[PDB]
Amino acid sequence: PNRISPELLATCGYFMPRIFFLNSQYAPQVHWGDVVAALSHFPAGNLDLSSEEFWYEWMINWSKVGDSYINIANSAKSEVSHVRALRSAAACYHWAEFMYFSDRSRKIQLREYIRSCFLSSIKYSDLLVDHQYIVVDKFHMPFFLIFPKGYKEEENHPLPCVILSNGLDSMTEIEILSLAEFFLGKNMAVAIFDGPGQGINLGKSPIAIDMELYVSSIVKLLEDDARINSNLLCFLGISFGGYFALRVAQRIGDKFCCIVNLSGGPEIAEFDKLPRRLKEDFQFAFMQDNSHMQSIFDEIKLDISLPCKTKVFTVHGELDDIFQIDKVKKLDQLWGDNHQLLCYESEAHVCLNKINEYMIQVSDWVSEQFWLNGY
Amino acid sequence: PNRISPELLATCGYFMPRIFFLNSQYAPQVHWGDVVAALSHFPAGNLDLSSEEFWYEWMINWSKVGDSYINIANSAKSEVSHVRALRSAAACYHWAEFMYFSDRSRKIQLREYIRSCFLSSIKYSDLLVDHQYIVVDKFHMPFFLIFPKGYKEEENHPLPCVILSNGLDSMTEIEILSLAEFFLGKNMAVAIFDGPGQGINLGKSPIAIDMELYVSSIVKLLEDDARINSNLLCFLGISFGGYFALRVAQRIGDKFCCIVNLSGGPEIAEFDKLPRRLKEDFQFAFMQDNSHMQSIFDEIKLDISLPCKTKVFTVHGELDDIFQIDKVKKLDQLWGDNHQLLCYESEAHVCLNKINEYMIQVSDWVSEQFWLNGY
Repeated sequence: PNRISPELLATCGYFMPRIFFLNSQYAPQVHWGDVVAALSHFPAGNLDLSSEEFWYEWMINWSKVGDSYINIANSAKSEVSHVRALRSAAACYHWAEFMYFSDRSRKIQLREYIRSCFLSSIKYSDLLVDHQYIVVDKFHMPFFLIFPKGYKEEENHPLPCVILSNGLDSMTEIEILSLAEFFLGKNMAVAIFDGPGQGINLGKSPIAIDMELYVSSIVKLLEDDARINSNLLCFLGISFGGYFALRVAQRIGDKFCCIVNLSGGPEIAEFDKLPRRLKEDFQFAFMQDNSHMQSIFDEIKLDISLPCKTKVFTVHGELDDIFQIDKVKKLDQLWGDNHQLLCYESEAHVCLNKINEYMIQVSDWVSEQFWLNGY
Repeated sequence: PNRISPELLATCGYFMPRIFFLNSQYAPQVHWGDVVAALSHFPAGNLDLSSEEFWYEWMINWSKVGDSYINIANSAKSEVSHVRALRSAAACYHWAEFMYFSDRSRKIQLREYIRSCFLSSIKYSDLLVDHQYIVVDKFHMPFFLIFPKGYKEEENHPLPCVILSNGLDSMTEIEILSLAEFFLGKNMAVAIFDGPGQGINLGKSPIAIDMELYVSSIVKLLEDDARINSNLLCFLGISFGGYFALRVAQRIGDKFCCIVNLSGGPEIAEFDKLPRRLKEDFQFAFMQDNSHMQSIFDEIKLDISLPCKTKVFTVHGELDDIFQIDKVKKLDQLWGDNHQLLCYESEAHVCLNKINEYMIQVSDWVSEQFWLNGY
């Protein structure tokens, strides 16, 4: 009788709300049965979330479930069945790779699988997806402008647009598309992208600390696009993307009606004491070894005395062990009326037990900021 | 740090794939965080799935999460936020009630909450819902005819239609609407209904063993409806609804191109030895005490020598402890070429670890049967 062991389900408690994430219409999402398929035959005596051996077995077991869905997709008798299977495969391949850093080529291969599933699927979607490369100096940035259900240029005024950034270990068409659906559902356009070291670029180029440079290039594209009202822009970042949201607020905040920070902070906890696989996660994203990472963290740290140039909404957990709440509250106090803090008392990083609730509130808050700017 | 205890998550292993069910667009569905909200403060030393005390605490704790979503719904700043919250509340209230039988009025109240959320929400849906009462003698049967996304009479030929039946403890707009989306996605109409002792009628009227009488009245409505091709009908039943699917196959199978039996069987295991809360579940549905139930089970038992009058697809688990696999395999052998059996080796009742996979296969099989009948 196939089931997950209690020792394993307990061990993975922190990641279960991440793996299930948001109930979505378009974004790939696992079923409970996919988690059972992955973990039912997971080797015993292997329960250390900080161990390389754990995440190797995680990667190969989730890869098997992804493979099974590709086989279903290849044998599917309808386009609707084909796309459902491709979406399930993409979700499985994402959870295979997201905390696996030991084989750079294998991790990149798994993200290529996901992007292939996404690009293949767009054809069958009822949403208009405008996909292109934005050239930022010599960097060719993958970019997706997505319009709401049943959108037509001719029967619409220029739309508000939300730009959403990846965190360190998110995939654009998984977590970020999931968040983006809350804005698509409110008849807003969304802009999702792969900056350096983000999405398909993770393990190819180092993550850019100054991601606001790349966001500036997106803003210029949206200004030029007749379908988008560039006076009704929002920037949302999740996890390390929330750190980028705070940078955007300081540097190019005047371009935005409002900015959403989902559990980003102005500085990261001490690198050497980071729990789980976070050291290897940060190392992989920055393409740097252990010995260089604290120096990067010191460089990352924001000057919070530099003001944010727009309205900011931060969602943060009291028990966040990456972006410590004391630093976020200091920023909230100093940034004053322009910064609103929703703090969940017993929530860890990204408050994922509350994500349905807070994304309802966040999406209505963004709508309200556009309305305040005369939409 | 709010989380579910390992002892509880292990105990509930059987029900976790039921509670998460299918990733749906319209059907209410819980998030992982909803399960945490319900079970994080669940009283310790209370881990008996057969105990009345367990399901009381389950009901009050899930009721709290439902209440929280109604509060979000009442304060929602948009219609899209309002409907998302109503859907989340409905899912929570369903898991509060589905295995709770000790207060008839409270259980009926919770199903009224769900139906109120559903009827309130239809207004905001992009699907055409034709809701009415079908009069069967003196019984007024709640009935929902739902058309595919962007359906218009004038640009469509008469559609195929799938009639879906509840199991003993399902709710029409939760599990059955979830299944129905697989057929709506293939541009088929779906017919979902509350027969005696089903959906909103559970605890009001006893469940009708001869549910095919009520299905006959649906078939007549679909024959009369210009929008439906009554020569392209399917009947699907899940759990005890699958038992009804086998009855429909024997009595009025000629009305159907094909019938789907999701883990129904021709007879039930011995009543006195039923595990978990199944005795109280069957007692509540039939509105009968313990002493009368085995007699009803003896009456329920099908004459498998009576042939099925159409093509039948059964999905069954080898380890099903309600509809034993030996009885299903005997039926498969006797019904011969007209019956196909998909048997999952290590699956319990309804094979819920496989439901995404098998509903892809089932939906394509139904499409194929309509095609064979010249669609």
